[PDB]
Amino acid sequence: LDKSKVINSALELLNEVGIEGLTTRKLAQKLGVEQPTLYWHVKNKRALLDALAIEMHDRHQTHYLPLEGESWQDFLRNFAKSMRLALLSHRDGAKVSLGTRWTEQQYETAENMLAFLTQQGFSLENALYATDAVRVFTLGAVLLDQEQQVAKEERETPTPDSMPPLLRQAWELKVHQGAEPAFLFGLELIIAGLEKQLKR
Amino acid sequence: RLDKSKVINSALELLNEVGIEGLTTRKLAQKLGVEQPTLYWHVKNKRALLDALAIEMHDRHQTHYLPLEGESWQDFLRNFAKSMRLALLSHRDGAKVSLGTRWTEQQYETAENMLAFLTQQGFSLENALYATDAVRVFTLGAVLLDQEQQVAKEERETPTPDSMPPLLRQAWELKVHQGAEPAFLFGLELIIAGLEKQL
Repeated sequence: LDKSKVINSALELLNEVGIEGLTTRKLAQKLGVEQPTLYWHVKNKRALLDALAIEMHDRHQTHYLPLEGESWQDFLRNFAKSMRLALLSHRDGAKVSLGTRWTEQQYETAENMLAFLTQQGFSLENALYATDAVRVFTLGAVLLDQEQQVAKEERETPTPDSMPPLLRQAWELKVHQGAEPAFLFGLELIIAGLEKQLKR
Repeated sequence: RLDKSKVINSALELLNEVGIEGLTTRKLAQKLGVEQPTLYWHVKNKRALLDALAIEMHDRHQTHYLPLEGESWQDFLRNFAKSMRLALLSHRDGAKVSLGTRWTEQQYETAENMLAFLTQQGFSLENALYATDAVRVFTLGAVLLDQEQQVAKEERETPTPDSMPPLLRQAWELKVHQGAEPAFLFGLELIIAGLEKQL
């Protein structure tokens, strides 16, 4: 039993039962091993969630650092876009990420992210709030997305015809578009707000 | 007899006691001293209860869906965001409850006037829709994040601040001492500012 086997098995389990269903007990049972053997790999549900989130961001290369020559705008754009995929990678992927924080091992990454932004002329405070603005919007979009998927299968489906015109057009927009353009537009609002902030 | 009014008040109280994961129509029946069939009429299942809960929450905290006479659209969206946030914070797991809702038919008039108001300011319907959704998901995400992080720190060892590098240390300091509101108001302002440019 190696860590990577635990995590891969845990991710399949997350798909099977979702975040609320997930327990070390079930992961032990899935792995075909005893409780105490698993414990050294993951001591409790929280550690299990932490490791799952590390794996998802790692596997889908969430873009925490700028590439050479990348503007700060493109950087934030790619942080959001890649984080979005990573969270979408798995059932309740956003809920699993929601509670994480930088590990010690990622402190250098975390510091480079802030240094990069402060080198553009942002104060530290603004660089933080910029980072969180994008994280929060991205977590929120996908939490909204993943929850509505589930809520849809649990209530009457609404009639287009009962809806007033502007509401009905907005319903239509979303089926014409899917979720991607709404997310891109929100993301641009933040960048453009950030651009004004950076002038001041 | 059981009126819908008591069902939802009891439900709001139960939500505070056991949170969203412990909420079931069964426990709600039990708390009311009624059988599951008697409750069925008011609330068919868990989803309908969550939906009835979110409407009530946003109603009693007077979430700002409609403009005050003369209010700019910037202020409208600011009051929408802030008031929404108020309602989510006023109830245990309020944002989780709110997360999976949509407009009901009773709210269609509100919902339509909201879009009508934004289009009269010169936003296309498309932009009006995305504007509101942007504000809504940013708000939901800000509260859900902040809640989850406090729960999480309880379930984890506590990191030594001094083991953090400088800039990250300062970011942590700002967060612990300022609370959650400044990040929220800052992100809200980036969105308004982005929306100004679009128009």
